[PDB]
Amino acid sequence: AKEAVDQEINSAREELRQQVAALAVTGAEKILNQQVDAEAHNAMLSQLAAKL
Amino acid sequence: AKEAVDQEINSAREELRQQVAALAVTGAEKILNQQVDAEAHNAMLSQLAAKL
Amino acid sequence: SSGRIIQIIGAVIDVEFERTSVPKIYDALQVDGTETTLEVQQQLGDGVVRTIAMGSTEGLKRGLTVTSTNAPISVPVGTATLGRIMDVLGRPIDEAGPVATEERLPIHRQAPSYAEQAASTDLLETGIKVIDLLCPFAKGGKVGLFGGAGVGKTVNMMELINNIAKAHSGLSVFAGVGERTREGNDFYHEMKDSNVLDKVAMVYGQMNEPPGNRLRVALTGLTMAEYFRDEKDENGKGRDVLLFVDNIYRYTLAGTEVSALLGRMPSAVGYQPTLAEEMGVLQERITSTKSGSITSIQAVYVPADDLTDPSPATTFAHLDATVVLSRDIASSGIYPAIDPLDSTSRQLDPLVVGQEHYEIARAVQNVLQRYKELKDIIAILGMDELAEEDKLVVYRARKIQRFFSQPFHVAEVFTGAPGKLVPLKETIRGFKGLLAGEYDHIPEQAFYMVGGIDEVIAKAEKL
Amino acid sequence: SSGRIIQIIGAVIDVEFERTSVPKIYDALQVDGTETTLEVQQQLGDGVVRTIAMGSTEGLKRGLTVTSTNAPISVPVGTATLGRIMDVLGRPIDEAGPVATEERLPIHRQAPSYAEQAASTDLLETGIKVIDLLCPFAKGGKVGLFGGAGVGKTVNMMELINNIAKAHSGLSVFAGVGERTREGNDFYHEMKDSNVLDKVAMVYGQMNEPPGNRLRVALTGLTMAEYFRDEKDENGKGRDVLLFVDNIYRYTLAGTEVSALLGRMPSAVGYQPTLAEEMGVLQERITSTKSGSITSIQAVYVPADDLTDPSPATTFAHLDATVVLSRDIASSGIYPAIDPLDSTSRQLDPLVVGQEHYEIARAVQNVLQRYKELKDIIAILGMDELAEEDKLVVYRARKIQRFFSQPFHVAEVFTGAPGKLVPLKETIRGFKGLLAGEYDHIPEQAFYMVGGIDEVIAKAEKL
Amino acid sequence: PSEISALIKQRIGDLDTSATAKNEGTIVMVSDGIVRIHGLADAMYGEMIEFDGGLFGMALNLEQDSVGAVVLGNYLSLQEGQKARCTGRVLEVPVGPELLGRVVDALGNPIDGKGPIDAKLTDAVEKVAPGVIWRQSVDQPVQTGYKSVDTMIPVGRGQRELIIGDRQTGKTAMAIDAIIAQKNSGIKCVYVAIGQKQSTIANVVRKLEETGAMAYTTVVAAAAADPAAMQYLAPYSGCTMGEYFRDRGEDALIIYDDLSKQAVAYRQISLLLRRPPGREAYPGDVFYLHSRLLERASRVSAEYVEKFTNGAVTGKTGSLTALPIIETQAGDVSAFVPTNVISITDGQIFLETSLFNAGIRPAVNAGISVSRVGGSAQTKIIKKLSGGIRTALAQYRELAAFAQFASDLDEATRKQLEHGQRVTELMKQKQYAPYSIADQAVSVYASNEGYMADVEVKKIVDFDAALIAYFRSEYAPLMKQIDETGDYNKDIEAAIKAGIESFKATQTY
Amino acid sequence: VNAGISVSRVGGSAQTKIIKKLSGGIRTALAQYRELAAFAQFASDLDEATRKQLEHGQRVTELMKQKQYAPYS
Amino acid sequence: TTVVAAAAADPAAMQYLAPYSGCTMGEYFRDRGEDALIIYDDLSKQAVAYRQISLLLRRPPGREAYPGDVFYL
Amino acid sequence: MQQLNPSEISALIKQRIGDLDTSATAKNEGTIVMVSDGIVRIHGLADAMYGEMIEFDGGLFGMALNLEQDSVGA
Amino acid sequence: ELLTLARPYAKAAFAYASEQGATDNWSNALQVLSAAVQDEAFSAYLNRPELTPAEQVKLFAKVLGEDQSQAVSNFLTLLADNDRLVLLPEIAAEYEQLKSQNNNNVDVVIESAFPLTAEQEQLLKSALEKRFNSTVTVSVEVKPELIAGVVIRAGDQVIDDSALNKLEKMRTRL
Ligand SMILES: Nc1ncnc2c1ncn2[C@@H]1O[C@H](COP(=O)(O)OP(=O)(O)OP(=O)(O)O)[C@@H](O)[C@H]1O
Ligand SMILES: Nc1ncnc2c1ncn2[C@@H]1O[C@H](COP(=O)(O)OP(=O)(O)O)[C@@H](O)[C@H]1O
Ligand SMILES: [Mg+2]
Ligand SMILES: [Mg+2]
Repeated sequence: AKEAVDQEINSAREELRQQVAALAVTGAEKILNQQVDAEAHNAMLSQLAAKL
Repeated sequence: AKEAVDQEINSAREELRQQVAALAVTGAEKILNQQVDAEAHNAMLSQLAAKL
Repeated sequence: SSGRIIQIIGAVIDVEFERTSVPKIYDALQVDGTETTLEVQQQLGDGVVRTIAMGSTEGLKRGLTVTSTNAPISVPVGTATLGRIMDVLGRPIDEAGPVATEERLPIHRQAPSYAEQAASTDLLETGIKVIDLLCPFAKGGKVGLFGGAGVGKTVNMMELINNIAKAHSGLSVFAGVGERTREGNDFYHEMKDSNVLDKVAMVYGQMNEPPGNRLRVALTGLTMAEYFRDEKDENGKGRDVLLFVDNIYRYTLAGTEVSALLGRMPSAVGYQPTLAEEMGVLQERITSTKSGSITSIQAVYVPADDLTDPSPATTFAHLDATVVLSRDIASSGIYPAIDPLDSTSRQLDPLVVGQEHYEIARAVQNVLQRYKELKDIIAILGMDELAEEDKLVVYRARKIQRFFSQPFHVAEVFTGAPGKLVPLKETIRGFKGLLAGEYDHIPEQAFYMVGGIDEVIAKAEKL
Repeated sequence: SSGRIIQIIGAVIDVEFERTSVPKIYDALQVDGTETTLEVQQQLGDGVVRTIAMGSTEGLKRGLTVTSTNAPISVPVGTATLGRIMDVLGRPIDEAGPVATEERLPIHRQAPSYAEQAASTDLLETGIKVIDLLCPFAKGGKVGLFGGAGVGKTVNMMELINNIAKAHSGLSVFAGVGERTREGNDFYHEMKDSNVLDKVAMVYGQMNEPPGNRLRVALTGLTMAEYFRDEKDENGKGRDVLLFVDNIYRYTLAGTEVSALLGRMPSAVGYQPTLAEEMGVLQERITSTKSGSITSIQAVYVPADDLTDPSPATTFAHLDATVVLSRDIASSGIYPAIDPLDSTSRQLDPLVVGQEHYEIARAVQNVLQRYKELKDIIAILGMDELAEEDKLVVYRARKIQRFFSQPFHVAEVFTGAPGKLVPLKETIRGFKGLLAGEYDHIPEQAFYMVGGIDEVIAKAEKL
Repeated sequence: PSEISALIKQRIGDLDTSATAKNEGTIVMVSDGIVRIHGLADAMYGEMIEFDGGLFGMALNLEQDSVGAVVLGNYLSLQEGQKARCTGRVLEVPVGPELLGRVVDALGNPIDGKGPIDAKLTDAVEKVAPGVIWRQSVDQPVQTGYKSVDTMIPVGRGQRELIIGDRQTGKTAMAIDAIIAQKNSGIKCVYVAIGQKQSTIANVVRKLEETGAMAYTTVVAAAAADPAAMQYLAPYSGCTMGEYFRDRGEDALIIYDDLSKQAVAYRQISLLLRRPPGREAYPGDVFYLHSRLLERASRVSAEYVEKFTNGAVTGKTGSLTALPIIETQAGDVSAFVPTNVISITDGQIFLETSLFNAGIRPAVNAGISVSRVGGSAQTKIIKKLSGGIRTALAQYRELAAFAQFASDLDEATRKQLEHGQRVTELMKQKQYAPYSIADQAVSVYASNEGYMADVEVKKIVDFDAALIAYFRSEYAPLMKQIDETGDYNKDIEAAIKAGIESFKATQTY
Repeated sequence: VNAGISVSRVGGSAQTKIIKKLSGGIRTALAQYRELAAFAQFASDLDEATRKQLEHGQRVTELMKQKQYAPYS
Repeated sequence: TTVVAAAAADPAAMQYLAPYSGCTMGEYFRDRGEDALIIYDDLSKQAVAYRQISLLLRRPPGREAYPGDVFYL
Repeated sequence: MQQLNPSEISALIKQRIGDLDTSATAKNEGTIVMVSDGIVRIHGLADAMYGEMIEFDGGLFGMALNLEQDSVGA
Repeated sequence: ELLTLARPYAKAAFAYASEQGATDNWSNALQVLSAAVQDEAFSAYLNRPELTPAEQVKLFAKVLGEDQSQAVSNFLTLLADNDRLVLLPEIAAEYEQLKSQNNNNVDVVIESAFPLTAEQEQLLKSALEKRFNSTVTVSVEVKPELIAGVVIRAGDQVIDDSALNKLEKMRTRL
């Protein structure tokens, strides 16, 4: 039964990782955070990079 | 057995963060490679001189 | 780029590269003009590495250019190595052609983590009276056959193969580490005379080869076994894997020979300071994990009949069942020469083998111990100074010592009598009667080289 | 005028000074940043000195400024150090406040010359019946307490201190050289309870400190005892001091650990070359001089109960008496538990102790060592078949063994605070009578746990 | 899914901002887990050094122009030319009542796969034992559950008792039984495994879990494949986790397994650093290695614990008990490491092979096993009763040379043999089944008053087991009275004697 | 020749069939005889089995003796 | 028969190498289908000579001061 | 590559750079370089005789036992 | 090990040169000798077993040409007797370090991701003067491997603001 529930959890985990993939692409603008913000938003210029 | 179920939950929740952080960091590195200019370089090296 | 040789001291070459392209710790190097292969051991700095040679070092100059492969030693694995003889580097030496596989695996690998540690206790009946009664085996556990020089380790191992591997439904791996080439040829032709050659893979770095070969040879042997273990066939389960090693002591001995040449201070007797660690790194990969089970049999040499020597004394902690052979028993004509007072096992407890078997084993050991203690008085004084109980114990103990003898299926070449295979129930029933005193009227010569208890009575009647 | 640390290996520090200003041997160096203190051992040229650390070697960098003191380690002395607990350098560790005195002496000094040796050898009497009879001490001698399992050897030491104090107002010094902290605390609390702490000074290296401490605590205690002795009060005559070293075996190993790193080749069993030199330097300051005297009691540990190795063998050359405790004698109910046959002394000589003392001691020893031989015959046959002679020996030997029992004053529990401190003349009279046979009719249970013969007579008559 | 996002966002925005000057160095020589560095002018002895790959080292040799440092990971990923940095820190491990039931690596990293360890404190691995002023005498008992140990070699709270003997004689079994017997005493346990194959550690953990004794135990595992640095550091990191409880009023018990293997690991480390060897190729300072480890096990007074917690734990006193385990080669206790260890501990428990085979299990050798704490570490009743056992064994041992010649002797020595054999047979005991103090008291009293003198030797064990079961059934209130307190009055003795007489009369084992 | 400690791991494969089938456990017979004679030096009972074994071991021992430069066939 | 002589006065190198020369001399027949028989006399003295050679090279010895690779010899 | 000799000292090497005359300062005078455990190593003393009796500044006396290549144990 | 054995020779050479006021000549001679002994053919011709130390000193005198003197000849003679000629480069490095230290001049290396112009270099030079030295010898080095930022190396002290930020953030992530 635990395998049944966790094989539901993981089947949702693809969607959760897609969620956090959007969230991590949004965090990819913390390469601004490392930066002094000389280019305060350099990532918005082109964000094609495909991540899950 | 219930404790084992809880440990599985915690294990999955801990495991996902590693891939999330790795992909975010790699995307950040791609963004910084995409940015190629010296004005940001010049701006923050001049910042460092007074930072000393 | 490529480096060049600057020293050659026995089996320890060392090469000088550029300051940028030094290889890693266990990379593999190839001498340009010849077929010698080098394995880096240390990294002395200033673009100099210190390696050992996987072949003979005769006729090597200084200044020969050496190229790197940027990868450790890689051996082939899979089903294509079944029924083939292989050397250290995984090159076929049976002249049947190249191996038909493409899989590769480095021979240097970390042990399985503590999380993936599956330990089971499923008894394994080998059909040997003393082994079954005193030190039972467990399917998936490590076994060792300690003993001096010439007391019968190899014969016992070839007996255990006969009783198990022939009836075993599963693969196997035999890895000879510094032993007689004649024994390897005999084993190969014995397997090929039968039809079980398609179930074994053989690796032979033998006793006539440079220390580089004898050092990194067991690693290949169990690199194949690791792949056999961690394998799944679709709609199928993992395959049970046997693993037989011969004189794992030679693995450490070959490390001692190249110790000082690597620039280390000697340890207690003559051994290298890294004896325990370099034995543990090897011994920790042999365990069985959550997927697959590896049953291991290892003969362990004992230098100068000394069980206190650092290497046999270090090996004890890595085994589940320890079978100790004795030279006195062998010289007394009793075969097998297993010492009943030094053989132990984690499987000998009432919750695994049952109450009755445990009680019989403990009673037998107690009788043998009391006889061993009485042996000194009966030498200075006479046998007639003892009480009646002590004389009865002496007679019963001599009968017990005789009754552990047995004709093996593979030892009929030396003696001539056919082999016997005694089930566990017969052993327990015979020893229960012998302890109860029912057989006090049988002369002790009737307990020698016989199977179950019925043969004893038949031989007594014939006399 | 100050140097830098240039090398740290284990506990061996190196300091580099200007060539014009280099400290002498045994100088004291104080690292500027911390409270660590070094002392110089060698001079290596180029203004480099090799030292050892008296305290934490952890947290020390290289290139850390070091200043010198131009004098050896000086410790506080005087009457203000009575009742305190101090480490090697003389810093209080009982948290009672700073030591209120200004007199200081270096801990390294030359031994007394030949000219100023004591003109005679006085006899020191305690009151314990066994010691004062069979193993007499000497005024300003050296006494070892060999052997003994877990038993009241500490009880013996505080009994000795109480006896020396309540009889003579002379002071005392206790220097635990590598002592267990539990036993040291128990000893301190016992001294605090009995109101004897007003007359004891303590020094502690607590077995888990760098070997400099365990090496120099003995010298610190010896310096304190020397100052106590050399003080001449109200007449022009020094006192008589008592010095304890709770484990002299630790002193040798403390130098053995640092010997190898200092650049010295090993010796017979791995000891330092200067084992005898160190032992002589320590043990030659404990002597009776023209003015005052230092007498000492030193517990000695025999490794593996083998007293032929150099560690106790080199001590045996200095001891004037050896009191050997025993497990069995304490088990049988004899509390002081001194072995009568084994414990001996160099002071048992008719010239120094008179003729009746020596003859009584010899007769008692002969009786005891014949009764010890009769043991197997008594056990096998019994007491009935012995001759009429050698039955008297058994009875008198049992009586003598009982009569060595003694009630300890400091106990005060299960005994009744029974301070006895019997004069030597009483014991001589009693044992002469017992050997002669005037008391042969008294039950042996009367001779148990009493002092003089008056008490045993009273106890026998009461029953 | 969003809580992780908030955590990572606030952490990224929190730091990783500034630039800081550091003191670097260059790797030069790499071999066998030892690394040398040119540089690090500010490296401290024992400081923790980081490498470029994320590995962590420890500086041991500070030579004039180089720094030799061990590697706490696997060194096979390091190459010369890489750089090392000094962190100005020391090795620290997490401590608290959250490591109970967990299996941790030598640095406090969970290896059992049950998620992270939430510990609110970290403490240094290298510490110093409290001074002589803060200690207190040892007068509280630690029950092990063995009729022989608890009556003849008692162990107190704060003592350090050694377990020494040949291989495969039951040392680990005794240590595990001691851990199991602490179910109700409420003292936390710590078990440290050094140089053991992981299968044995897993089996021990499973056995502790079956009996429920893992609810209060922490296992530190430095297996045989782990680097020498971990096997050298494991006992200290276990001792720190133990000391967490000592300094806060609670009691603890720590068991170092095979200190011989720690000594071997440290010898390997020292020899590769080119330090001079001594006897048996050991470094000169092995004694100081073991001393500063064993000396931390002690008992501290209420003043010290009150000072340490700033008034939170005023009333009580702490403690920490140790059970180091040594193995000897052919009973050679004159070797280097066993001689060093015997000198430090407050006793020992010798296990003999010849006694083990002969059926006497446990194989405790009473002739040469001592406990310097002695009677003060026993409850009143067992202290009062153990005298008969001790003297019976002493008498039976004095004349053991004639044991086979009982036919040719007088009557007194024959009776002495008859009683000594019976008392020796009494000391046998099974495994994983410890006795409370009441069972030991009843058995020892039944032996003292000669109630075993009329039963044949072969049947003593059954007699004892049946007697203890009979008391457990009939006389529960008396058994609980003895177990709860340990008193010994005329009432208790009369009740015990009446029960024994009724058992002999009406039970027929 | 000490029959107790001496072996030929090739065994009976290294001799002609005559000697192969004639010589059985002769070596083991002498190996047990040595130990039996050493243990029964003082045996005052000497049951018939042990007496037969000791009277045969001496025959076999005295059997194997020959002089320098005396090759058999 | 062929006799290879390395007497007691010969340098330790000659004693070390003599059995190898004998074995090479004997292997001529083995490689060409002809049987041969070689008798090494007192290999213990070869081991002593090799120990002497190794100790003079300052190599650390093992049990009984024999070099590490006396087995591989 | 062997360890430093007692004769390899910065001051002594500076003097040697200066000049090599006077034949090591008249061949009958030394200079202490090392002191440890009752052993003293001297630099110079060309005319030292094995077993000679050496006198120091304080008024003590030594005895040259090791006459090595560049130093003189005593 | 090699650096340890070069302490006394380097210190003595520097002391003599400073007291004689000829540090520059010794620096040039030491660099020339280090380069010569670094050569393979010259070293092979130098370590010939037939040569006495005087022969080696004379060979060094010939290869050095001018700039030689009794001081350098005596130094080489002393080195040759103890067979320490092989470690001349370490002596030269130590001598240069001591000379730089005595002049209160420290060396720095500035590594960036882009080439620098004059004003940035002068600004950084002025900033590093707050270390209170005589001068800084800035040797700029371009690294396309980096992305941005400048790392400065002064002896064993390094100051980093470059892509190492990425690794520092990575460790905190995991
Ligand atoms: N009281 C007992 N009754 C029955 N068996 C016992 C008893 N005590 C110990 N044993 C058995 O002794 C056997 C071997 O001893 P043990 O398992 O304790 O190993 P060990 O002493 O730690 O040695 P090593 O360190 O070499 O592994 C165990 O399998 C255990 O079952
Ligand atoms: N089971 C046995 N019964 C009787 N004799 C045996 C038995 N096993 C071996 N022998 C003999 O004892 C010796 C055993 O040597 P072997 O098993 O080949 O290898 P090892 O050198 O490891 O002992 C051989 O001479 C063999 O003939
Ligand atoms: Mg063999
Ligand atoms: Mg164990």
